[PDB]
Amino acid sequence: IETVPVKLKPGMDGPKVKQWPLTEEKIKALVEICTEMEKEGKISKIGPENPYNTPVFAIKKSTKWRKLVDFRELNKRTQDFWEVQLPHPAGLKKKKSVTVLDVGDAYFSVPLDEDFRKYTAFTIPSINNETPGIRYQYNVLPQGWKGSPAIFQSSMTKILEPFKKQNPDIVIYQYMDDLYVGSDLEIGQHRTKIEELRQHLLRWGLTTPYELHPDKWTVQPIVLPEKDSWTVNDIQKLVGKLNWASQIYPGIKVRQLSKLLRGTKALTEVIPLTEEAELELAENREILKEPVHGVYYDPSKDLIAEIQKQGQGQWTYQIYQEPFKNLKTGKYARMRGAHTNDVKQLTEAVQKITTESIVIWGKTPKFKLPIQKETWETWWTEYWQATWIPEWEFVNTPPLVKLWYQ
Amino acid sequence: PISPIETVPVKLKPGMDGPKVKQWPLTEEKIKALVEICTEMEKEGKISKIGPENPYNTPVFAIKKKKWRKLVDFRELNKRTQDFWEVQLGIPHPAGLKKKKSVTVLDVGDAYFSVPLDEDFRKYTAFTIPSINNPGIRYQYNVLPQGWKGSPAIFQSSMTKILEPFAAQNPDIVIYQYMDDLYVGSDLEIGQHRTKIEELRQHLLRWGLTTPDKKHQKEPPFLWMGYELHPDKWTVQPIVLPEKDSWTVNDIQKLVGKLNWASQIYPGIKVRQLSKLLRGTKALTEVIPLTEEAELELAENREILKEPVHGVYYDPSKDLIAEIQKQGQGQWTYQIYQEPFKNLKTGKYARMRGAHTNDVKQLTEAVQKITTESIVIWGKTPKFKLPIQKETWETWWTEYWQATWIPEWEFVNTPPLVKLWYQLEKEPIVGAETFYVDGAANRETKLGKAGYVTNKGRQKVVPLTNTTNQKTELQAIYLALQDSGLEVNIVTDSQYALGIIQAQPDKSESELVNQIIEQLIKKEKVYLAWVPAHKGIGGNEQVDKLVSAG
Ligand SMILES: CN(C)C(=O)CCOc1ccccc1Oc1cccn2cc(C#N)cc12
Ligand SMILES: [Mg+2]
Repeated sequence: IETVPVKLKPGMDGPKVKQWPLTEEKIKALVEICTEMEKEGKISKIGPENPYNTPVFAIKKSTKWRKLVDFRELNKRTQDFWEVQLPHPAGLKKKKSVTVLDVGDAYFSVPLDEDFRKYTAFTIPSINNETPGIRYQYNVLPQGWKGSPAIFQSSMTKILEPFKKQNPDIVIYQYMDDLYVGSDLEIGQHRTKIEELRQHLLRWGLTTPYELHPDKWTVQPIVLPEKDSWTVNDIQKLVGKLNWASQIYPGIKVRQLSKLLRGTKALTEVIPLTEEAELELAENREILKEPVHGVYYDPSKDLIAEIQKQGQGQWTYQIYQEPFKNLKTGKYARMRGAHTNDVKQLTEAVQKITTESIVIWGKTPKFKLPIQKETWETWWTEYWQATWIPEWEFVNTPPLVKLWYQ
Repeated sequence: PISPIETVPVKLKPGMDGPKVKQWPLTEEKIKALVEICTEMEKEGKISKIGPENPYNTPVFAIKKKKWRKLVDFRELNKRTQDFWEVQLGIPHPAGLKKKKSVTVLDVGDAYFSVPLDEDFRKYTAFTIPSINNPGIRYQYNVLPQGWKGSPAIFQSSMTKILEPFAAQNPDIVIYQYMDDLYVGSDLEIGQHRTKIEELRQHLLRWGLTTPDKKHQKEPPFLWMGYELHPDKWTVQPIVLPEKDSWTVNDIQKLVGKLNWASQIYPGIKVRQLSKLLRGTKALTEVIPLTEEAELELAENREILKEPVHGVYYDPSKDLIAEIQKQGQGQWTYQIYQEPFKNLKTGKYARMRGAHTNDVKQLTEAVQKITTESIVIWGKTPKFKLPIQKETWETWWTEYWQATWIPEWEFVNTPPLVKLWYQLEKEPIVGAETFYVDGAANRETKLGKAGYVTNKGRQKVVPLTNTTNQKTELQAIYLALQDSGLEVNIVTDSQYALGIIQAQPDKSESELVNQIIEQLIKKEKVYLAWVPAHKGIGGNEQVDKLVSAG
């Protein structure tokens, strides 16, 4: 009932991001949604003297439409003041079970500082420039603004303090609109304690509409092929891959293996693995089991995720902050189902990686995505269920990172 | 008239004060025009005489480019006032308009003077008519001044609010708003459509906005933002391509401009060889000699512009369809239509976005551009009729390392068909000669050699002048292709050259890679393999010792 003064970082003007053209379906859903939000007083219509703008999209998260606002820019221009404005538990990655709750509707009770409201302005585009958009700004704490959990924290600690006293071994982490609740309980007990908390929140006026298992994640080790008859080409590939790996694990050796190729030989020639080359390859399989050494997480530095299309629904990914110092690696799979496509799977992978990243370190990684920029901006909202949006950019996958990470 | 609309509050940029640009001295004939205009404008309430304590000024001038007009120089005040929600930059596209039985075109005359300006901001509009002696007269504005940073937005918003009542009582009457124009359309009987125009005309006159009197005035065909709009069809205004002996950078720019413009309804327009000229450009003065390819292109454009073409308007019940046709050197063309020969619009796609590409990649990119365009114009994505078979595209998008969203489409069999002119092998070839290739160049003397060493025992080295390690690495592959049977394994150490070939290009900026492409088509099976350099694998170790050593 009383607002909290909010500042931009000093000497910094609000956002002027461009609204993306939307389909008539998505516009009609935004107008319906925004008409109701205007009746409930959460947003109001603004005049030409407000020059700011934040993009809006319509996603599905269900068969009713949600409205997702891209506060990525307003978050750069303020939330870091809210990243330092008045915390991440490292045990949440260790919990056997983790459940994600959407608590973003609690935000629509707290008024927003009337002097900051101009920065939340957004536009519902018209088709073909018939009209200028319908323009609104926010009166309440908007979802996706990183200052919303920052301001609501005090109320949310208050609501959760009962539950934390009772279940002292359960981990509760909040990131934006989500609570991450982790326990070591049996699955069935876990789902019960989740319902207990869900009911607790609903009892105090917190409308809440995902189960993860970080005890199964790891940093995927490199696997070398196991063949029955080797060709010159198989050894060349094997030697090439082990050569790449030796920038990472240092004790890998290739002398005895490339000795097998001495002289100019046809690529299809079958070479038998001598006893020495087998020992070198066996010793090299063993050094790939142990992990990397000096790969530590620097909280100040940015996390970067790289993704490789592998064929047949497989997608590999790496999270690192400095090249070759991989904090996590993994591979994703889609059950296809003759309704799958490259963009559905890329969009699903980005969300998995981002969730996984949030649990471990509490921040989203900046993605290098293997897709044409203009294709992403058109179709990403068709499978985006998450309420957050990571930073991203577009790249051309190198020719050998596909197979070495395969 | 003036208006009882509420005013938009307006601030200057924080920490800035009002403008104080002194008045340039004026010839007494112009001071006569200003005094009479200002007393008329004062008598209508649009401006007010002000006291002596107003510290701010803004220069004023008179002219009549052979009635008089007053013009004010708000450049300094514009710098000092806040930013506004940017006025409509884009314009509607003719192809996006829904067909209607009748369309009226209303000019709101003197529109900005018809809207009040925020009170506390009025002191910063003060201007001075010069006295003969020095004591000049001081006026300030009470309406939106013409030329101030905030007029187009505030008038735009005032107009939106003024319309809102009339629009709610008339859910039949479509009103596009664009600058100080209103375009009114309906499917009423022309008798009562003229009634509703008459209502709207007065509704605005009560809010103080005058509208054309002599009938509704402006009559078809409509000269609107470089278009021609008829009751049933639209087309662009007539293009004139200059005939010149020499061309400057500025002349070619104005020429791709006009050509780009015509390509939305004139199918077949090509502009790529012409914009290759501007690749360097530099000064708009620099004279850029044309190219045999640029000349052929310009010739072909004048040929297409010789006949007249038109587009039709939009019916939201009919489907939305696009076809794409190949045009040659990576140039493509498309039509979007609802009825099979009545085109809503056309357009071109000729971008490489890289040194080398191939047909399927380019077609997919064309389908992208159309999709982004249909969403902007009709709010939907079209059905695609395309000259490519599912096997061609399915193979391409599956082997492609980049993710891609192929729409639903039907094959239309209308050659030139889009095809993969070659596919490398995924497994090495048996009984085929294995060529170990390598190249080298000296990074200072720029001399070079490409060579190979095969397993049948063949060795060759070709000498090379004015090249780089990357160019020789490709010549090396090119050499192995030239000298091999119809099936060949090539093993390289070049990550650069591996990357370019594995991409399976079929057109290129460089003629070397165009040469390599011609080789690859003529071969039957080709497998390309990579090994790390300077690791003495065997085969590679001997080409390095042969070429790279010398
Ligand atoms: C002749 N024509 C365009 C049709 O028949 C299609 C129906 O378009 C309209 C529908 C409603 C309101 C106005 C319509 O016209 C315009 C729409 C957009 C821009 N404009 C600029 C002018 C001028 N000068 C007219 C229009
Ligand atoms: Mg070499």
